[PDB]
Amino acid sequence: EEKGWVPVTKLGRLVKAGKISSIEEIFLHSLPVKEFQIIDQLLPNLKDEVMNIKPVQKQTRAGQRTRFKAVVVVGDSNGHVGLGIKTAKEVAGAIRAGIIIAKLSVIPIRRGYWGTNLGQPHSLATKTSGKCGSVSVRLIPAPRGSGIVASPAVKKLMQLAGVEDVYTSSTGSTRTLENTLKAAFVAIGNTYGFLTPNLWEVQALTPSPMDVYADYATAS
Amino acid sequence: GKKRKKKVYTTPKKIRHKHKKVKLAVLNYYKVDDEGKVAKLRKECPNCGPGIFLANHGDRFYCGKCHSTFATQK
Amino acid sequence: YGVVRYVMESGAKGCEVVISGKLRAARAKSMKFADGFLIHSGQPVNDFIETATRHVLLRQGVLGIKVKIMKDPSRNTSGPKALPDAVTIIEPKEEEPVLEPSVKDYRPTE
Amino acid sequence: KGRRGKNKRELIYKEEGQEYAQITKMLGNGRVEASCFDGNKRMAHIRGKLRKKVWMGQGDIILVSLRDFQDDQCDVVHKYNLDEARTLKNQGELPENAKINE
RNA sequence: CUCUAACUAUAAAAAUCUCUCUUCUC
RNA sequence: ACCCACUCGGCACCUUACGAGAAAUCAAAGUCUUUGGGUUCUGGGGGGAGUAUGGUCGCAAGGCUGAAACUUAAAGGAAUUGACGGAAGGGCACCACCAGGAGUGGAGCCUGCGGCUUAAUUUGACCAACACGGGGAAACUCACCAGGUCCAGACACAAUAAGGAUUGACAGAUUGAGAGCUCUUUCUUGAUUUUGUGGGUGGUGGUGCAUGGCCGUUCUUAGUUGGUGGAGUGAUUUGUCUGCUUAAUUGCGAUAACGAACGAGACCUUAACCUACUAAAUAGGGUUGCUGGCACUUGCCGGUUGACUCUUCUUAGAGGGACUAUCGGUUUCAAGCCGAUGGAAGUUUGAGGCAAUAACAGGUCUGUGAUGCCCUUAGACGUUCUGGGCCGCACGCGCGCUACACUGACGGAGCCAGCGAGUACAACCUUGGCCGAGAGGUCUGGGUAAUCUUGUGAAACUCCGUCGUGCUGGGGAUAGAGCAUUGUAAUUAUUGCUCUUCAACGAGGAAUUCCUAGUAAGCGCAAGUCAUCAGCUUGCGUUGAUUACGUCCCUGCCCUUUGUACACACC
RNA sequence: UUCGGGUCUUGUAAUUGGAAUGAGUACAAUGUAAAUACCUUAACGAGGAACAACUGGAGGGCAAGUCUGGUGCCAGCAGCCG
Ligand SMILES: [Mg+2]
Ligand SMILES: [Mg+2]
Ligand SMILES: [Mg+2]
Ligand SMILES: [Mg+2]
Ligand SMILES: [Mg+2]
Ligand SMILES: [Mg+2]
Ligand SMILES: [Mg+2]
Ligand SMILES: [Mg+2]
Ligand SMILES: [Mg+2]
Ligand SMILES: [Mg+2]
Ligand SMILES: [Mg+2]
Ligand SMILES: [Mg+2]
Ligand SMILES: [Mg+2]
Ligand SMILES: [Mg+2]
Ligand SMILES: [Mg+2]
Ligand SMILES: [Mg+2]
Ligand SMILES: [Mg+2]
Ligand SMILES: [Mg+2]
Ligand SMILES: [Mg+2]
Ligand SMILES: [Mg+2]
Ligand SMILES: [Mg+2]
Ligand SMILES: [Mg+2]
Ligand SMILES: [Mg+2]
Ligand SMILES: [Mg+2]
Ligand SMILES: [Mg+2]
Ligand SMILES: [Mg+2]
Ligand SMILES: [Mg+2]
Ligand SMILES: [Mg+2]
Ligand SMILES: [Mg+2]
Ligand SMILES: [Mg+2]
Ligand SMILES: [Mg+2]
Ligand SMILES: [Mg+2]
Ligand SMILES: [Mg+2]
Ligand SMILES: [Mg+2]
Ligand SMILES: [Mg+2]
Ligand SMILES: [Mg+2]
Ligand SMILES: [Mg+2]
Ligand SMILES: [Mg+2]
Ligand SMILES: [Mg+2]
Ligand SMILES: [Mg+2]
Ligand SMILES: [Mg+2]
Ligand SMILES: [Mg+2]
Ligand SMILES: [Mg+2]
Ligand SMILES: [Mg+2]
Ligand SMILES: [Mg+2]
Ligand SMILES: [Mg+2]
Ligand SMILES: [Zn+2]
Repeated sequence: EEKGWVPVTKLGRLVKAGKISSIEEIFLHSLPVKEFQIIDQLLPNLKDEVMNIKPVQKQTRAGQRTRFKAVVVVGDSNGHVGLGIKTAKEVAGAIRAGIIIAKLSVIPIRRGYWGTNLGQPHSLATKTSGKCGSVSVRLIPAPRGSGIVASPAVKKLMQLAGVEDVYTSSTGSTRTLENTLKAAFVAIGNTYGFLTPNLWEVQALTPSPMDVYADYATAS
Repeated sequence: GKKRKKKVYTTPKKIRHKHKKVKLAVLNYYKVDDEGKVAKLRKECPNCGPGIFLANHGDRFYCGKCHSTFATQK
Repeated sequence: YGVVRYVMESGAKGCEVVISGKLRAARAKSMKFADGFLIHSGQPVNDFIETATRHVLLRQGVLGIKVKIMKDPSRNTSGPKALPDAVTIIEPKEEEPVLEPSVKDYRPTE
Repeated sequence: KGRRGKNKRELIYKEEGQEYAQITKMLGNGRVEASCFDGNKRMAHIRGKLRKKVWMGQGDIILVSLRDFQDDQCDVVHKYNLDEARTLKNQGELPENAKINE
């Protein structure tokens, strides 16, 4: 691969110069991401799988315009997930664009403990929920070694998350696959979005690494 | 854009005019004079050359090497 | 796509390949695979765009392939060197205007 | 609407369980009733490949196949368009008690 | 940084419609 | 009574989502998976059906209560894009109309369909089929029909078989045949064959609803599309727009849009303008020779491969020239639109050629040795030969032709073009001199081409005469005879010419076509087809107009808004 | 320098051997009231180990065929979509 890449998007300049060791500070400081090789460079271990491609059809005066909407999911199996939804004319182009979208939308997870912790927390910290369309998805912490009790789609999403045991409870028209995946995704993104006790104390409000390295960005 | 009817024939048959497998026409052609001279039979072709025997039909001896050339009365 | 990628690699500024026939099925189909850009109308269509058509014999029948290649006008010998509407403004050389009075003298020459 | 469509034939004789019949009236739902030339009024169903491809109407000699288990009903197969019907009357395979002309 | 003015004037009748519905995988 | 700042209560409203919802939307339809304020009453797919029955109130109408058997994979909700709308808005088009012009539809002819008939009248198209398949078929073309030949069945194997696989055959019978097709006979021929099995060819056989290619149409309009970006859960949307402007999604602009691509334009061919250039016996002109006629003044008109010279005219290269130029109006003064002048040209200068995305079950296997599949492959759907038809006739329909006459017909006389094309392995264009009334033939010519046909001396038209309102000298079909010409072959008349016959026809109902300047219309000519054949067709030029220079009323088209139970989309 | 040793392994062969053994028989004994049967065990009892595994299904739902031939909106299949 010839990954030439003039830096765009100062974040990109910093990562290319190597000032960003990994995504944690990005996610810490809520940095905007618009390009994918940032995820490629920082996380060299993204696995991906095209969940489903749907023929999406529009009606025009001359026959019907057909496109393909791919719903693809990328992850590391170690606590990072992204979901790409993308339509395009050719199937392969759709899949590649969806891959890029998913890498753009990588979101972290809070792998918690079902109780009486041990090494390497397996389950989710707290019950979370996510709504997309009629799909309301419940994620519940699960005892170690109970597996991923979930529908195949969200089960695969969980597997890409790296979580080992979670309970799921869906309601609505989960037949709609993109809605289901998107709901489960927003829910798993909500895993941080829940002030747990053990996280009480005020933090130090670290300077933005993207700020203090301004002089390496904005190529002269 | 059409279906064809079978070619029904009001004609009994016409078969290949089979050539006749002649058994030893040369004994018919020649005549041996007792371990010596040998004569030929019924003519020799002057239009074609020596050795080509002619045809016996009636009131005319006929060619067939150069068929149309020689058919003369004798 | 290998063909079109090769065409782009070769430096032409636009490629198109069209395949019609029984693509894996019975009902006729015709898919187009294009990249860059191609001009369709106007005499430059003959001036630059090469075109070829071939019939391919597959077990189910015949597949029509059409190839269109839009040659780069810059490297087009024996013809116009650019598109009809390609306007090339030229950068004017700059000079410093401070030399107002500047009386000058050369030696007289025969 | 011929562009949506699939886009001098000969007669066919009845063969061991089928008969020429004359439609007496056209019944609804796609059915029909025809007199078979046996002194009987049978109930014919307009078969597929036939429904809205080639039409038929009253007073038209038409081929119908019987169903071996229930003689009281039958299904119509092949239509005859008013000129080989005269030929059918000529060849005498079916009784000529029913002449149809306008 | 001072405001609230124009306006027109038509209709008659037109009912129905036989098929054939067919994939998106790199 | 008002003004202000209030506050309590009421109908409500606007903005927004940071909450909800599936959304439309809601300040409650929020405080609901992070699921619990208190409470009543309703529903569990749609139909059956608020129907059956029993109660109950009512005079009656009927109300409340209230099923089931059974029948189905949907019904339904909201929104999206299209289509559609006898919905709205703003723009367009002589394949729409207006003003009109020319007509077609009436007549006879021709030609193509249908129908009928036939052995065959071979076939495919039903705005975008019908003078189309270049389809102007006498043999062929060939597809159909009556018939006769032949195998153009490679190759593999087996089988016969060299005491011959076999082929060919005069003459006769027989055949339309002078076909050894078949036969009588006899001959000739020699391993290329023959007959069985595969196998392969061939096919204007079928299947354009298997297909490629091809063009036609949707669609002569101006419309398409992706990349990040925003909106939506999404179908998608914005960019592609409120306005004005243009022929144009053409620009001015305004703008959750930004920059880009196709289409339009730009571009190419042609038409025009170049006393500027380059030149020219395959184009012209001047002077000047040598000659003809006349006037005689040295003037004209002519001829002339003489000499010199020239290039305006004719050619074709380089180029030049216009871009709305200049000015006056109008225009949020911008996009442009209008008017005058200059000009050759001021409609995109006129006419064109290419011409986007998507699509059609549009046509074409009958153009192809483009082609899948299927069919046939020896008395054949192969191929060939003879003859018939494709052109038949109770009828209807579409292109066109000649006419209905006086702006005419017929005689004379005048005498002007522009696109072409043209003989080779064969035979074209044909000048001229002959003859014939004519078609024509004849002998010599020139021309493989600005050279010759050719200045294609064309028609309408122009001038002078005859005819005279008469179905008449209009009209020329239908009809006999003759002379020729192409053709192996003209009968079922190829075509031309000569004479005679002279029919139908009185400006053509409802309808309907085409068209805005060198235009319509009239008028021919050249080329395709061609041996011979046009009424067709492409192109060309000539004589050359009436009437608009506008509008959505009919028929459609663009886009926007809106409504929909439509999506095979108002058939 | 192409190699090719298969150098190390895996599979695939109507090639090819010798092992091992039960289902079945069956001496017996045990087992039982008597017995069957089991649990043991003599001797028998595998080559195609014919000592033979069926039942449904291969468009989706849903794992598996765009293989062959047949029928040709018929027969039929299909819980639904078809
Ligand atoms: Mg363009
Ligand atoms: Mg069709
Ligand atoms: Mg039926
Ligand atoms: Mg009716
Ligand atoms: Mg119900
Ligand atoms: Mg009801
Ligand atoms: Mg009651
Ligand atoms: Mg609705
Ligand atoms: Mg009019
Ligand atoms: Mg006329
Ligand atoms: Mg007429
Ligand atoms: Mg016919
Ligand atoms: Mg049209
Ligand atoms: Mg002819
Ligand atoms: Mg003929
Ligand atoms: Mg013939
Ligand atoms: Mg024959
Ligand atoms: Mg052919
Ligand atoms: Mg088609
Ligand atoms: Mg986007
Ligand atoms: Mg849009
Ligand atoms: Mg253009
Ligand atoms: Mg000049
Ligand atoms: Mg001005
Ligand atoms: Mg033009
Ligand atoms: Mg177009
Ligand atoms: Mg074929
Ligand atoms: Mg043939
Ligand atoms: Mg004809
Ligand atoms: Mg008529
Ligand atoms: Mg026509
Ligand atoms: Mg006259
Ligand atoms: Mg005259
Ligand atoms: Mg001329
Ligand atoms: Mg003349
Ligand atoms: Mg007269
Ligand atoms: Mg005339
Ligand atoms: Mg023609
Ligand atoms: Mg106008
Ligand atoms: Mg019209
Ligand atoms: Mg529908
Ligand atoms: Mg209707
Ligand atoms: Mg067994
Ligand atoms: Mg089965
Ligand atoms: Mg089985
Ligand atoms: Mg499967
Ligand atoms: Zn001889």
